[PDB]
Amino acid sequence: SGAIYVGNYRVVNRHLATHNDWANLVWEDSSRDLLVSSTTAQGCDTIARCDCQTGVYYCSSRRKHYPVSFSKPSLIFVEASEYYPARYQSHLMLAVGHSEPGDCGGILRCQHGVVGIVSTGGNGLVGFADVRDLLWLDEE
Ligand SMILES: CC(CO)(CO)NC(=O)Nc1ccccc1
Ligand SMILES: CC(CO)(CO)NC(=O)Nc1ccccc1
Ligand SMILES: [Zn+2]
Repeated sequence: SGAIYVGNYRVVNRHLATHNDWANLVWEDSSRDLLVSSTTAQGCDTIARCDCQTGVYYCSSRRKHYPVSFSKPSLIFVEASEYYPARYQSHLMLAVGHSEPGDCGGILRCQHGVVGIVSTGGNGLVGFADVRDLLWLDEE
C-alpha cells in the first residue's frame, strides 16, 4: 500500500485505486499501473524532475529502506500478476531488490523528491512506476 500527495492530486497504483479515486479520477493508464485522483486538502510531496538513476525505496515486506540503482523508465515485459495479465508495462524502472505484491505503493525517492512507486516484483527485482514525466502534477 501507499500513495504520493502533491498539490491536490493523490497518485496510487491503478490496481489499488478506491471507489473515491475512480469517483474523483484525473488520469489513469493501465499500461503504467498509475491512477491520479483529486483531493480536498493539499499535499507536501515534491515530484522529482531529474534523470537520477540512484535513490531509496521503502520495502514494507522487509520494513526496510534500501538504496538502489534503477534503469531509466522503459517499456518492459511483466509476467502476469493477480491484478494484471502478462503484458508490456510502460514507464517502468527496474532495480535489484526485494518486492512482493503488498510492496506496491512503496515510494522511491532521490534528492529532487518522489521518483516513483513500487509496481512490479519477482526474481529479486523491484519495478517502480515513474511519475517524473507527469510535469502537470506540479501545477493547477
Ligand atoms: C514512512 C513509510 C514507512 O517507512 C510509510 O509508511 N515510508 C517511507 O518512509 N518511505 C520512504 C521511501 C524512500 C525514502 C524515504 C522514505
Ligand atoms: C542518492 C540519491 C541522491 O539524490 C539519488 O540521487 N538519493 C537521495 O538523495 N535519496 C533521498 C531519499 C529521501 C530523502 C532524501 C534523499
Ligand atoms: Zn533526482
